[PDB]
Amino acid sequence: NKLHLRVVTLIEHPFVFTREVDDEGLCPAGQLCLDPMTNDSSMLDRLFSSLHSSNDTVPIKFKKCCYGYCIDLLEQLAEDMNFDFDLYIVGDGKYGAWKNGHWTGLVGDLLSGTANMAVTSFSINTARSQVIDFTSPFFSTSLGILVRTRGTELSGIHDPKLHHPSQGFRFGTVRESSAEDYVRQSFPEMHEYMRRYNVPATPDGVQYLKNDPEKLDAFIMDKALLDYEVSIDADCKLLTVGKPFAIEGYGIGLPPNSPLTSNISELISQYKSHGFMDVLHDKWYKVVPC
Repeated sequence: NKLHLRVVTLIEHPFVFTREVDDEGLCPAGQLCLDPMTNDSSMLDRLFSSLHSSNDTVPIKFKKCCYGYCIDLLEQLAEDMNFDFDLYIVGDGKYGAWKNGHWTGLVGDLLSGTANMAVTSFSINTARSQVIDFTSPFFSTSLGILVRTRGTELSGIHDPKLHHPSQGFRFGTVRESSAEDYVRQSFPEMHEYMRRYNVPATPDGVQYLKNDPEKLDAFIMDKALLDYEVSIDADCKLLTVGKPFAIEGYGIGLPPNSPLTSNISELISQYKSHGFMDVLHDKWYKVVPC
């Protein structure tokens, strides 16, 4: 009667966060997940088998507690579709792209049968959709540009400051991000310019902007993520600038022609129409005074 799934995720605030497990090895207010840095389904199998057994030998460093907007969404889908799940963090930290004759990241794990579903801030695009299923989007956003107060001002992606940058203007994105993919296709000169300034992960871009003085002048990523960073910055020193560009949607990813896809899209429609997605938004995007 009750199905068991393995779900893969990717840490991206405020959709998915991790904190450490408690003294008991438990996750109050979170979901136990593993962070084993592997794309090997046989390794994941043996780790989860050990985790559920009377002889749990899983390295304690692999155990984390996942929480966030998408974890709340996953819990609701699990209730409504009557499944429980194992949760792990994608080993390479990537959403997925075609590299060296294969798909990386979440895409790769879906195609190889290593995960049943991918739940995070997963940007739907044509390339990925040719090989995996996406549900209807549970979140709609766009690209944006994060800057420092009294620093760089931009009208948006078509500002001359970005297209023929002043020498030494430092702007970048996370390598292999949705922003990188957009700029590569739309503005090849800008894509090459940014290579010098791109960073390994979202927290790096944010931290570099928060440095006094800043180590980066502008950071291009999904606005949903950047607005979250602005909302929590204690000093109100960050802001997003410019008009929205590169409309994006987040969907749940499944293997191609999955029998789950239509069921999840229907539930997402209901959650939207009956106010649940608004509840999650208000929960994770709190207004906190400067």
